[PDB]
Amino acid sequence: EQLKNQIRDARKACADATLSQITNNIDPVGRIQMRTRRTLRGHLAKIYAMHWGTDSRLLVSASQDGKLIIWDSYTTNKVHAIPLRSSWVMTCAYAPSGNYVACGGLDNICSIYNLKTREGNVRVSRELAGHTGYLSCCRFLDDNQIVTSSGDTTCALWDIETGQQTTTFTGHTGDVMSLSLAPDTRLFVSGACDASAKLWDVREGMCRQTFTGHESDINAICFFPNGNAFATGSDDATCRLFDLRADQELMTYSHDNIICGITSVSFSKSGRLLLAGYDDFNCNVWDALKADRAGVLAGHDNRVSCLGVTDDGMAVATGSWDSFLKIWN
Amino acid sequence: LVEQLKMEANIDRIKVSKAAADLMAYCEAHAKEDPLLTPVPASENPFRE
Amino acid sequence: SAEDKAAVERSKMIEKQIQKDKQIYRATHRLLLLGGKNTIVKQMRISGIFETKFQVDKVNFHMFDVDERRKWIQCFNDVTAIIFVTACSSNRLRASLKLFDSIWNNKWLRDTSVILFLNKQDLLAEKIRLEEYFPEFAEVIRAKYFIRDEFLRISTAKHYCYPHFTENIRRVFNDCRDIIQRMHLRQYELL
Amino acid sequence: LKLVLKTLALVTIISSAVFGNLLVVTSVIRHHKLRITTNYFIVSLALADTLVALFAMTFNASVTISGRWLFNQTVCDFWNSCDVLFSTASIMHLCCISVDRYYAIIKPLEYPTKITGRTVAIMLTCAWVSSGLISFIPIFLGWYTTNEHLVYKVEHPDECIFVVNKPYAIISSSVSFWIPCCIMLFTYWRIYVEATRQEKMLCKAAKTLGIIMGAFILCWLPFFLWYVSITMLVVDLLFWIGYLNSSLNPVIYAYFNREFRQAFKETLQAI
Amino acid sequence: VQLVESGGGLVQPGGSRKLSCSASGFAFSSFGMHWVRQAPEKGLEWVAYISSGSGTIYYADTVKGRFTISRDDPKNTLFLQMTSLRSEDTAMYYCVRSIYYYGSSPFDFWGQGTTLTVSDIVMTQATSSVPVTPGESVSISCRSSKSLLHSNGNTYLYWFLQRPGQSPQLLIYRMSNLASGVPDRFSGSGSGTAFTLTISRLEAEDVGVYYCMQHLEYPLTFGAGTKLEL
Ligand SMILES: CN/C=N/c1ccc(C)cc1C
Repeated sequence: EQLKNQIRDARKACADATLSQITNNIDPVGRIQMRTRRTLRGHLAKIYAMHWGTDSRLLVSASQDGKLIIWDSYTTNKVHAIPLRSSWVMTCAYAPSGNYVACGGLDNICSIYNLKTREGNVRVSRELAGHTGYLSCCRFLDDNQIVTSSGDTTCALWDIETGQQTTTFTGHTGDVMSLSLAPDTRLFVSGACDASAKLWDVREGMCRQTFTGHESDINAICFFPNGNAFATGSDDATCRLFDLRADQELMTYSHDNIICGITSVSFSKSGRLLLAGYDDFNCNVWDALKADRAGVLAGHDNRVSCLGVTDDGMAVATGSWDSFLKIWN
Repeated sequence: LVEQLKMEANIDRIKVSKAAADLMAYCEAHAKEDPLLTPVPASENPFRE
Repeated sequence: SAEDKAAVERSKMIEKQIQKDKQIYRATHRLLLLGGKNTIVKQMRISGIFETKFQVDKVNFHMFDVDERRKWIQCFNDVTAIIFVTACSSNRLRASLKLFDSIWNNKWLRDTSVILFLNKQDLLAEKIRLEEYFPEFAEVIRAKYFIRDEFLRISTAKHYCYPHFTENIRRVFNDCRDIIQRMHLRQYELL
Repeated sequence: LKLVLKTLALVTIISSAVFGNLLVVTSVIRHHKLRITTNYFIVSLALADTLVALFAMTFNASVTISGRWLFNQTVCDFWNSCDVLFSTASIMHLCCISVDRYYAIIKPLEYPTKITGRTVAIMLTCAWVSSGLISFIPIFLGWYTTNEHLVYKVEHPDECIFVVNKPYAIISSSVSFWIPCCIMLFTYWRIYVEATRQEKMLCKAAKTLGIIMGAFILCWLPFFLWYVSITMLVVDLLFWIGYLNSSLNPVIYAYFNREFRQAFKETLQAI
Repeated sequence: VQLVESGGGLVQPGGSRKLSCSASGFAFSSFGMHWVRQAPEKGLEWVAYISSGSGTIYYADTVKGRFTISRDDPKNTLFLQMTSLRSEDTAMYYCVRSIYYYGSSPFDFWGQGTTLTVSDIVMTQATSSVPVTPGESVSISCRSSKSLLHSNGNTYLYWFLQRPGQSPQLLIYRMSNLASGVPDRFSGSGSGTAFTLTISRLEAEDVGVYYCMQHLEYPLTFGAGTKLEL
């Protein structure tokens, strides 16, 4: 068992000092209001997840009722509304091309829809099988390759055209529930119950780095725009930010009144902004460098489940459990 | 499990100072055009209200 | 903006369909079945999960039958009733008791009532012999009373359990009616 | 002396009524998450009480402040018509709220199916139509009065007195109070006995039910007793107790239930 | 998807004529529909339009009170009624579909068309017949009296190049986007008043007459068209 001992000794050897001392020389972001400017209303039950398109104008959101709808955020009209074959969903995905939508959950079978059809209506273009656990994330990789994370302690990258699996990753001992894709679309980071965040390479299917900064679990995940760093949430009210080079935890956010779990995290183009949602009906906007509170974002009377900024970073959408979707700026 | 630790021991870790410097340089350089950092004028806002 | 008006009309049609769907959804009540599960679902009627629709007394009920259940319970807050079925032929009985104790004390499953069901009474009577490993007894009626006594003791500590002896459709109907009546009474501060 | 404090009291109750009613309607309109049929009934009742105040309370306050009528007969008839219409609308709104609660408690499983937006609109339209029919038509056309009263009003235009014929008074009192009050009492008794049985089986409802019943009866009954028994200074007192009941109905009807306490707290936060 | 049109013939003037358009292959209930007419020696002329929900009904300015149009989703067939028709309607009618949402493709499919015989934005296509050579770039021009640029930023212009004998095929929609089935050699550009079509290479299928469509207002006036020969 000396391998882990020497690994941690080598890791601590390169960690001569933290970055807190040099971070004090930067100008604080100050207080930002970021009041709501739009409200998407019409959902029937609690919202589980939502996603933004590559055009940063349309978005897709699914609720507990059993239907997922696509809003046009600019003019508030609902572009699309599709009832799922089943009645349980957990996550949503918008393809970068904009012609496919992915979803999954308690059904344990992934569904891939085709928005741009010869007929006006849309149908289940592909039915994906091969998961023995509940789906958690279905982030799109390309028009034909999609990576998914389930509750069977393994994740899998599938090819839409052929139907069967292409790559499998079973490194995680616990059930992986968080999955984030890097902007380069080469490596993705996964997180499970056992306080473990692990890198995964699409081409090789062999994990590159492993992390154990958190304690309880990894129920939130995101990627830095730079691509060599990422931040993961936890039930311990902490969002530790790691890197792809030193494998050391950089930031540690603590606050005595939000001890509850953190559901989702996000970022911005500059990276000096971390939007994290909690169980106190608010999404505390945390500074990514000064490690202090920056925003409030108190506009929901129920628990926020999933939040995410747009591709251009011009707006922020927060999905809560009161069938209310709010756009912030 | 042994192979995982073997490749972990050969990850070629870099100093934390260089990573922090790169992160702060990226944050300083890219905090010019994006919103949510400085008050954007209402004329350039995608929505009036 | 000629096509903007058509887009608004399409959105209005979608809103009308959503309103119809919301009326249908509010017309139905949702139940979560845990776990004799096959016999119970067969009686209710007359791959990973089972979703069932059944209408009785002009009231429509959805039924969802499903480590693993951490998130399943977590995202099932707004259910109306949780039916629990435990085999009396069983250890497995201790595991069921531990599961019930864990599920009863949840920080997010408050205000969700449960309905307890006891099955395989005939097999338990034929066996009578679980008293060897359970010395708290110190004939079949007394045995079943003893085996529900500690079950109720663990049950007690908003949500209320409804033990029953095993037809069941009317029992579920009455339990759901009582639960909704109590919820409405507490809404107006009458209970 | 006494007149000054009396006028101050009338102003205070009028202002509290309009402020509270406007506050609850504005809170419901702003809060799109509270688009419930019960909230629709509450909003309709609040609007009815707002009209009650803004027409009848102001007209009667001006009457008692001036001590005489400085207008024509048509103005007095119009004021009486609006007073009757809005008061009847308020009573039928209370009856509809009680019926909704009774149907939600006695038959909760099929309550969403049996009560819908169409049904609520049907009851609201029926109540408004009935109130308009009893109030506006008979008073305006002339069946509400007699020959001698009309002759006296023509001869004496300085003052107007709201005195009506006995059959009209009996019928109007019947439709306005006796049917809605009986329905409310029956429904409230049933829901109270249901709550008592549920509380007994569990091992207060009585306090809330008694408070509501008192605030209704002890403020509306004497006016109808005067309107019925005798016809077959005090008038001002009965009218003011009725107006006070109309003013304080929305505040208790919003404070009692859970779904409006949060709205009240948010309004207090927003000042 | 298929569109079948029935009706027409030779009848006395001032009568009533029924035209039926049946859609088989797609759910036309959530589809706006358009009736257009084409004269034997002139270009297409818009007649009528019905929304998906049959809520708003618009009519051509030339004839308003002598036309009726309705649809029946369960019957999968829409009907058009002519009353007191004149002798000028010796035209062939096209029923077309159009779905309206963000990033949609209105007028995607055009019907076969059935023959029948007895202030507003206009376009002036100066060019009538310009011969072309194989392997040569072709430039077409459309001119609009009124600016087609809206506050949103999308110009509502469409191209409906008529093949010589069959129904029109949609090529460019909104002047910038690319249609589903069309060679990539086609390109469109402009500034708001003059719109240009550029063609790199042409073949036998490329032979046709190009039509110009505006969609900002609801005159729905067509252009003139340009003929090309090889
Ligand atoms: C101060 N309130 C007077 N209310 C009245 C007066 C006359 C009639 C016929 C009915 C009502 C409710």
